[PDB]
Amino acid sequence: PEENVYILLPIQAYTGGVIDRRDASFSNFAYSIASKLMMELSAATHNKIFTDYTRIAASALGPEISTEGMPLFSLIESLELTEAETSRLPVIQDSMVIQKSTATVGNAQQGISTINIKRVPFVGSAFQQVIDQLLWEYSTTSLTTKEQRRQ
Amino acid sequence: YVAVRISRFQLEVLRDLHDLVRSRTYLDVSKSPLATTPIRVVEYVR
Amino acid sequence: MNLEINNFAPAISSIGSQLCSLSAQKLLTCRKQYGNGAKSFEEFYAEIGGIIGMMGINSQTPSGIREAIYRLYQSAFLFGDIFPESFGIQNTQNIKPPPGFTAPAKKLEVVLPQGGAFDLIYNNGEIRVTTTRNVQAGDLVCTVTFPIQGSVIATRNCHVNEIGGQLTTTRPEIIASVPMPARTVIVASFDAIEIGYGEGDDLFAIGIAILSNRFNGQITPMSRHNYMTQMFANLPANMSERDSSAVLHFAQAAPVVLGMMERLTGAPKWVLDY
Amino acid sequence: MNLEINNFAPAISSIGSQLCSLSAQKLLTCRKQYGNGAKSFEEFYAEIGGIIGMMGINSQTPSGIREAIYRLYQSAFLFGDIFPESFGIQNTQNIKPPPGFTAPAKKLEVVLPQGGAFDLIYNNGEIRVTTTRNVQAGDLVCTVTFPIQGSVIATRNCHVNEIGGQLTTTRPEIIASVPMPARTVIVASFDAIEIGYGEGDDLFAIGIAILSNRFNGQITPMSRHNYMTQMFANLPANMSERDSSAVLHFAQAAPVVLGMMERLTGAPKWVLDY
Amino acid sequence: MNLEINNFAPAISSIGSQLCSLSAQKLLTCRKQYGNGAKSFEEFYAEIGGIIGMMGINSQTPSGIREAIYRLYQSAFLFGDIFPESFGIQNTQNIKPPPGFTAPAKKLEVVLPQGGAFDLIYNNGEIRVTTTRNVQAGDLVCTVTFPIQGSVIATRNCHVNEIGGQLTTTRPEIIASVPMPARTVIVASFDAIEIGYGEGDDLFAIGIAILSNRFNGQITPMSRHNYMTQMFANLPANMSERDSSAVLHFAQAAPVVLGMMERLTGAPKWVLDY
Amino acid sequence: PTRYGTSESIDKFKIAWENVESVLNMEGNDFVKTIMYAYEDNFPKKDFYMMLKQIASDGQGAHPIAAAIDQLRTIVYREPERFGYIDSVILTHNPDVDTAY
Repeated sequence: PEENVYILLPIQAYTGGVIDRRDASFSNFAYSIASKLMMELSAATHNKIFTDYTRIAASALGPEISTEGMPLFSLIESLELTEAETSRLPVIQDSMVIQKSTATVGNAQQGISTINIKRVPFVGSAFQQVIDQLLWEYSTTSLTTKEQRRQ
Repeated sequence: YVAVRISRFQLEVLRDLHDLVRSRTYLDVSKSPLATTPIRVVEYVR
Repeated sequence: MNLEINNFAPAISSIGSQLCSLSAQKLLTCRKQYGNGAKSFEEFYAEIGGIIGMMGINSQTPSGIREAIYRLYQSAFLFGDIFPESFGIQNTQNIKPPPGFTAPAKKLEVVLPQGGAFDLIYNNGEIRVTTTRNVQAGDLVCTVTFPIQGSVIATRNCHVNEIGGQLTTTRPEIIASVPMPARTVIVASFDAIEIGYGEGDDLFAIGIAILSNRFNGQITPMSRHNYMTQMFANLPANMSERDSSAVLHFAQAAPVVLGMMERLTGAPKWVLDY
Repeated sequence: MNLEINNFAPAISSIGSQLCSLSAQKLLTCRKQYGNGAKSFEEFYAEIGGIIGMMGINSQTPSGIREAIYRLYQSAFLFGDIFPESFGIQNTQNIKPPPGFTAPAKKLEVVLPQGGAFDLIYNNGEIRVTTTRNVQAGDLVCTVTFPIQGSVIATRNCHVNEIGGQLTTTRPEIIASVPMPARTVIVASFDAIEIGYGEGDDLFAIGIAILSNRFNGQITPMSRHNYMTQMFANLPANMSERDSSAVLHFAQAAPVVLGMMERLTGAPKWVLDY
Repeated sequence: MNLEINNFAPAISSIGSQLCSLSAQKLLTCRKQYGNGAKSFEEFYAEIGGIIGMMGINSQTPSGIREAIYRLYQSAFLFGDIFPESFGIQNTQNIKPPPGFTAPAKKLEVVLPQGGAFDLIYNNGEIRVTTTRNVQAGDLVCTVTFPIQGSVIATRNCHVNEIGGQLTTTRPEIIASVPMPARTVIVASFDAIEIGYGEGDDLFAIGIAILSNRFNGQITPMSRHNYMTQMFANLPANMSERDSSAVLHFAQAAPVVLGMMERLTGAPKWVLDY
Repeated sequence: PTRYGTSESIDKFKIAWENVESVLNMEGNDFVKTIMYAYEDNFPKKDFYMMLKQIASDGQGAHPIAAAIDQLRTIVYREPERFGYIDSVILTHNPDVDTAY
């Protein structure tokens, strides 16, 4: 709407919910949406783990840079940026560096294991990050290395 | 004549371009690869 | 310290408490999945544990939530913006009650009457005065200025209004019960709770240091008890107990979370279970 | 406060404690889904907060849960005449150990031996008696009647059975160690834990009033310490220490949850973690 | 209690604390889904409450995790010297900070000067000494050997280094402020926290006996305060304050987990939320 | 139990059972369900409903299945606009437009 104000709209992502006036249970309406969501998350993560991401090849003058999410140039016209923002954009394009570390998967019931992970930055909304966190939690709930399983 | 209106609209105001950047989590297949074959267990009786 | 509490403090305090609770939940969530390895826990936390988004607060680094805490605290209590940045679209018409106080009342604050007939000393949970001159039964000797609630034990040579072992009023007054000349001593002990919280005192010690380093004029380092007593004494008189509770909860939770971000340990229950 | 405990109290108390823990868990799960809607927190809780499906509960409202709590409390502690067939109390085969006690022993109860040889006064955690006449060593001066457990500190002119600083017996007795003249004092401080829990005292004060209003003739408002001492003194002697703990847990948890459902604040750990 | 602690203690202690936390979480999870039935709770826990898997330990029985605790405890606190020192210093793997200490300081440990001018008696969080002779103002009368952090209250005829009511140094020293004659008294009360965790003291008492029955020549039953003081005094001279915290957390968490596996009650927060 | 009649409550329970079995479970003959369905008419309606309520009440508590449901139900509650619903709506002659938006 103005110079430094950027607004993200809440577009509908998951459709669910059955309305029955005879029973007035909000808890029942939430369960119907949640159950449909649980099946969709389970379908996406079945027999699959998230390993593939877009990137920029590590050249001689730069490190690994992520290009995941909305292209930065789409924003040029979607936000109608002035020259200051357009100048700023290449700076924030180069700060999107992929991080590497180790994490712990599983819980007290399934078990505990350490694996190698990556943290790839991307451009998007905040609900996107919540959904991705849920998907990662669903996919890695039962992960075991060959050493641990053999032992 | 009568108007049907809502309350409590939720929207996100970012105030900066660097706030559009978030993070995900991936698997590092370079050092934690995916197994292609289950371990084969051969058992005998005692 | 000196500070100016604005009329909108009960509403800003709710946003501050929600921010603090979300930060604590994220801290424990990241603490659960740290895989011991080459990277230190500070590096692991600084990369994932600061990404929290709520109305008017869109940080992605612990520096961001530290800045947000600074802004909300400055606005709510110190000489600061009477009107917060995104207060308009917050829609804080209805507020969530804060958890009840759990701080033990070891040192309790009292003030003698103008007569000057008493010499008062402090103990771990009790007060005792010595009569400088003759005193008649049935007169005021003490009164508490810092509200307190709980049981009463070990009452000697004085009377406290209580039924079933529980104090009737939140501000008891001690009254002599027997004609007691020639330098008598009266003792009043309490198993009671005072405004404040008991856990996370280590975090408070460094949080207050940080936010007295930033606001070096208005705030000085001190103990939790003195800080809470001054904060309560600076509250406006025309205020209910429902809003003062939120104000005090935020006033103590901000230093606790600020010091919590420094030492990457757990969180108190009264902060996390908001 | 007059009341009788029927012989099926542990079975009643297991169901009561399970109900209280479920209500507390639902309460906490609700406080984290409020916001982003036009509905007071009280109305939000009164909608989805009370939905627990257990045998004997015939409503999905906090009023139904409080009615069930009333019924269970009446049967076990006030009248051994009515037995509740609605709940699955007939078909219980085993009970679960309740959480360990956490209430600090500040005012500890002792009974002086006959003969008026000593004067008893109470301190924050210590009992000091004075010898009105000459008494030889080797005879008891005080015995505790309200069980405590913990370490002993600052013992003077007395002997208490301990190994490595930890008290051996659950009901320690204080005896003289060296013969002493009259007018001297002997002290005994304890870092002990008494029966019952400590947290939730604010929710206890407003729940005991509610259930004293409902049960006008049997229960009166009173402090937690006196209530727990009387409830323990009314227990039958032929009872294993596992059953009495289960009885006392519900005895203290019912008022706490009753006051919890009024002031929609957090929950104590011993109620949740059952 | 005689024991020697090597320089690999933090690495062993991190694994031990993680194992204790996992076992506590497993116990609570199995406790919240226990349906009363023919099978008792002890049998129910033994079947699917000891099966916890992680790096190194691979046992599916409570005896297995008991033996894992035994192995870790012996390797950390009773084995003489694991490796040459440089092997440990060059370790790169990092650990996680333990929760902050919450044990109240009641019997604070202090030592008198070589002169013998004063006599020391203890109370609850209070040290009071009397002068046998006349001594000049401005000299040390008592120093604290057990580290302590927190506020200071009720100081008479003595001065301590504090700003805003909060102690500045971890080992405060008490000095005279005004010239005094013989047979006077100087007092110093503290609202502070010492090394250790206050909750779960009942489990410690029965776990220390369990792990003393095995290491009979090295470990004997004693109070928690004495145990923690001896463990702190037996730490190696050269160690950072970060590593000693982990060592002490494991040293106290092993007995409480051993006793919690016996009495199937809840686990304390400082063990559970590691 | 209070919301409907005994037969209607039994039918609602059967619908819920079928939905649960279809949403998560894979196909297989439910032994208990078949036993209860085949011999439904040997009991009065009140006792049949009491048995069904007992079955539903055997599993009550804070358990991993419940927490998994809560983790999603707390996201459905906090983001109504994403899932396509509104908590309530208001009707009036003269709306008071909010200046904030």
